[PDB]
Amino acid sequence: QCVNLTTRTQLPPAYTNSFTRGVYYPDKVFRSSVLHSTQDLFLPFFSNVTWFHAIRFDNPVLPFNDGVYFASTEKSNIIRGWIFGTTLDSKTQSLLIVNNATNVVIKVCEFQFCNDPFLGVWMESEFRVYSSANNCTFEYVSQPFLMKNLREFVFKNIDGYFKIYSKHTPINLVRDLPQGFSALEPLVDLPIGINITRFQTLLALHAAYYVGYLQPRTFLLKYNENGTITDAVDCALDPLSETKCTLKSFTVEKGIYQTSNFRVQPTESIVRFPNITNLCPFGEVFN
Amino acid sequence: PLQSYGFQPTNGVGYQPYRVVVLSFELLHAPATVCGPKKSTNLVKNKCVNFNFNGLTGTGVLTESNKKFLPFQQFGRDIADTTDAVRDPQTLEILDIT
Amino acid sequence: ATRFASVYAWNRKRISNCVADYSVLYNSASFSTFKCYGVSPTKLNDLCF
Amino acid sequence: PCSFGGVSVITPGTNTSNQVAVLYQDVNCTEVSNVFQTRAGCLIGAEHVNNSYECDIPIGAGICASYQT
Ligand SMILES: *[C@@H]1O[C@H](CO)[C@@H](O[C@@H]2O[C@H](CO)[C@@H](O[C@@H]3O[C@H](CO)[C@@H](O)[C@H](O)[C@@H]3O)[C@H](O)[C@H]2NC(C)=O)[C@H](O)[C@H]1NC(C)=O
Ligand SMILES: *[C@@H]1O[C@H](CO)[C@@H](O[C@@H]2O[C@H](CO)[C@@H](O)[C@H](O)[C@H]2NC(C)=O)[C@H](O)[C@H]1NC(C)=O
Ligand SMILES: *[C@@H]1O[C@H](CO)[C@@H](O)[C@H](O)[C@H]1NC(C)=O
Ligand SMILES: *[C@@H]1O[C@H](CO)[C@@H](O)[C@H](O)[C@H]1NC(C)=O
Ligand SMILES: *[C@@H]1O[C@H](CO)[C@@H](O)[C@H](O)[C@H]1NC(C)=O
Ligand SMILES: *[C@@H]1O[C@H](CO)[C@@H](O)[C@H](O)[C@H]1NC(C)=O
Ligand SMILES: *[C@@H]1O[C@H](CO)[C@@H](O)[C@H](O)[C@H]1NC(C)=O
Repeated sequence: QCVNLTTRTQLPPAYTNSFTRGVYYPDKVFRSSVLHSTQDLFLPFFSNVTWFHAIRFDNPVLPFNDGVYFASTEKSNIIRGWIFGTTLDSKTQSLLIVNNATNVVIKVCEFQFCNDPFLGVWMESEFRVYSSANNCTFEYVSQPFLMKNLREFVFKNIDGYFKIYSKHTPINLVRDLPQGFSALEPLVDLPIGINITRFQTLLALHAAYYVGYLQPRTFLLKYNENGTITDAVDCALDPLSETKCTLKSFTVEKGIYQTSNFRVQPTESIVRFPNITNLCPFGEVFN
Repeated sequence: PLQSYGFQPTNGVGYQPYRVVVLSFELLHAPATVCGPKKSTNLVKNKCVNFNFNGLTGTGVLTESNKKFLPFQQFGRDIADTTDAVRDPQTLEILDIT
Repeated sequence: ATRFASVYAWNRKRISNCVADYSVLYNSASFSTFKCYGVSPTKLNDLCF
Repeated sequence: PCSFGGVSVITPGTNTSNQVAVLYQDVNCTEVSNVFQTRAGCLIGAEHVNNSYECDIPIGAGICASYQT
């Protein structure tokens, strides 16, 4: 059908705290009883991140930058899917994720997208997202992303690889996050070689979506005997977190510690020189 | 512009149809996705070995570990991030490197 | 394949995200012509494209 | 030279409380409401008292921070 819902809900961004959620396992190394600090894209802790609901439905487009954290909750009629690309105006290839009850399709191709792409719905129909596709690169199929359990995801694009991470956590508040520390695991690594600049949430038509941009920040990641991350500190978030990261510890002893170096930046830049109007006759050597 | 071929059962060999497949191998500054089968050797325990497990290399002696790794963790590292243990990609088992 | 294309409209299969042993193509002795250029024909399975 | 200096954090143990303040060496409180300007530097996230007390966490130049209600 490819009905443009044109609802224009225009909800306030309703930003909430990310708390200590937004962390995923950055690499393949097992660690135990150590505090490995690492710089990568994550949500800053306690940053204010938008929680937009389609619920009349909308599919808004946000900057992808270097990766985006996404999480959502739905009632009865469950929404499973995402659109990523450099434009999403059908001139270039893009990444379409359609996730059903038994498996997931993660595909990169040139899609002739609908004005307000939706999954028609007992399974999702891709024709209502886009009417046609060609110039395909790769269709990947694996397990579904299904489990009150918020489905938390991280979408990254590293060295040409699409990286999708996930976890499931119980929800005390429909419009807010479960509090506690997350550590999402990657499920999918796709060697496509295509850039993402724009991210669109893809909805199924019968719807609350938490979306935050990741930032290149250092986190002190505390690893247990299971190889898991059980806690973390967002470095240079506040002075206590600075002290914890500086000291490579999740605790700090009473005292005073040097963590940084303060510099006053210039307000203005002033150029002074002799006034010469004679374009130099080096050109005359050539002539 | 397009001329049909008279591919007759009575054609001499030079006029018989042949199927042609051309495999073009393109190497770009992009992830390599079409790979050969790769090579392996027998797993040898309790000896000094030159290792390569799916690109993870170094030297040492392997023994069975007493620890478990996450599904995303194919190897482990110690206090100075040097290899602590590796997992065997054809027989996943965690083997400590000495 | 059951059917092949016309030479004026040759088909193209884009191959990605997979593993193949190309020595199979020579070990079989099933082709009348088989020549390799750029890359040696001698079981060059240590390459990835 | 444009104002600059080392930045240090005054902290209780983290299993006691999370109230911290930052001392910016030799700079103004406006360059870095609870801003204590002293000779050692400006301490941000702290108040001050002119009476003498036992030293707990040093600031410098004869001044130490401590925690009081
Ligand atoms: C990769 O594929 C190989 C195929 O060789 C897998 O090895 C096979 O593992 C199965 C399960 O252990 C073996 O079947 C059973 O093995 C036990 C003891 O080894 C034996 O008592 C049973 O009678 C039965 O045969 C099978 O023998 C073994 N094949 C071998 C060793 O040649 C391997 O598990 C796969 N690895 C991964 C990570 O998927
Ligand atoms: C969810 O998506 C997967 C992947 O497309 C579906 O698996 C395909 O099922 C169709 C018919 O349902 C088959 O024609 C394909 O051969 C299957 N593909 C693969 C890779 O197995 C799966 O069936 C979908 N779930 C439901 C409930 O339909
Ligand atoms: C089709 O793909 C080719 C190479 O994959 C590329 O050169 C071309 O720009 C693509 N066209 C479109 C419309 O995406
Ligand atoms: C983590 O490892 C410890 C040490 O063996 C174990 O007791 C605990 O059950 C593990 N936690 C898990 C598997 O969640
Ligand atoms: C003179 O030299 C300058 C710089 O080399 C050049 O831009 C200009 O075209 C020359 N004038 C001529 C060749 O008349
Ligand atoms: C900071 O305080 C010093 C000491 O009085 C003063 O000399 C300087 O002008 C101040 N810097 C400002 C206000 O930027
Ligand atoms: C001492 O400090 C307090 C609070 O900073 C202030 O109200 C008071 O005026 C000061 N007293 C003197 C004598 O400077």
